[PDB]
Amino acid sequence: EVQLVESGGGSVQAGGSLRLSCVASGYTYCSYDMSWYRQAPGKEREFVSIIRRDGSTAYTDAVKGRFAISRDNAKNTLYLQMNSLEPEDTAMYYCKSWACSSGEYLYQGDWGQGTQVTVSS
Amino acid sequence: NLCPFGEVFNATRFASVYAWNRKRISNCVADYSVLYNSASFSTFKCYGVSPTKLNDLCFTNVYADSFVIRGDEVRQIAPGQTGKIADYNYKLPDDFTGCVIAWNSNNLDSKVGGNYNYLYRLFRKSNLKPFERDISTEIYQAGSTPCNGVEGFNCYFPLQSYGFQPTNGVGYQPYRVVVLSFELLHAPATVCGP
Repeated sequence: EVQLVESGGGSVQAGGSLRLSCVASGYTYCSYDMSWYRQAPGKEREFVSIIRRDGSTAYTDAVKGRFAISRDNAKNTLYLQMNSLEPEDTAMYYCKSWACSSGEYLYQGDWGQGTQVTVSS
Repeated sequence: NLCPFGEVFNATRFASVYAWNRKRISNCVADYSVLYNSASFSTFKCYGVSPTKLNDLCFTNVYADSFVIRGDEVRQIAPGQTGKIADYNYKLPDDFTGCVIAWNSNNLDSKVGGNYNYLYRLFRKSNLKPFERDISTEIYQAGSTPCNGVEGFNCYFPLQSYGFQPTNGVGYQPYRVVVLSFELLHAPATVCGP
C-alpha cells in the first residue's frame, strides 16, 4: 500500500542547514526509486532530486552542489540534506515513491503530506 | 464460473498511463453486454469486432489494460495513432482486435488543488512498440549537450503528473480507460458465452 510521511521542516536563517526525513511504511513487491519535489508556492509542484534502486542520484540544476539525497534502508527512511539555504528554497517539500514492477503487481507511486521549509533576511 | 470484470472496472484506484495495469482473464464466462449498452461508459470503439458477436464467441485469452489519461488523449487509444500517449505511454498495434472503453472520472480522480497520483511520460528516446510499458526514471537528453545527470537546460525528467482539479474543462478532465484485447493463439479456448 505505502503510507509515506515527511518530517523535519520549518523556519530557519538563510545560510543555515536542514535535514528532511521521509519515513515509509507497509511496503510492496519492489524497492521503488524515490524523489524529492517542492512547491515554490505559486510556481507548480517541481522536481528537486532522485535516488534510484541502482543508487544513481540526479539533482535539478537549482540545488546542485548544495543539496544531497540519501537513504538508510535499515530505517526505511530517506534524507534530503540541504546546505546553504536561500529564501528561494522556501516551499512545501514532498517525497515521491516512483513506479516500479515485479511480474504483474505494478506499484504506481505515492506522494506524502509534505513539510514547509522557510528562509529569510 | 462468471468473469471478474467488476474488479477491473468498478476499481478503487487506477493506473497512471505510462505505468499501465493489465489483468489477463481466463477460464470463465463473459457477458460483455453489461459493458456495451451499460452506457455509464462514454467511449466504446470495437476494432476487428462486431460488439454483438463477441457475446457468444471464444478466445484463448482476454487482456484488460486499466489506466487513466486526459479526455482529449482518448483519441490516441486507437490503432494508427500519434502523439504523447500512443508514442510514449501505451501504443496499440495497427491490426488490433478488441474494444476500447473509457468514461469520464472527474467526480473520482480530481481533487481540490490537483490529484498528482495519475501520471504520464513526456519525451522518450524512441516510440513504444505495441503494448510496451516503460517505467524509466532516467533523464532525457533533449540537446546534443550532455546532462551531468542534472535536470536543467535541455535535460528533462521524463515523467509528469497531470494534476486533475474538478474546475478543469472537459478535455483536461481525467478519463478512465480499459482496453479489452482478444487473442486465440493456438492452445485451447478459455473465455466465451453463453
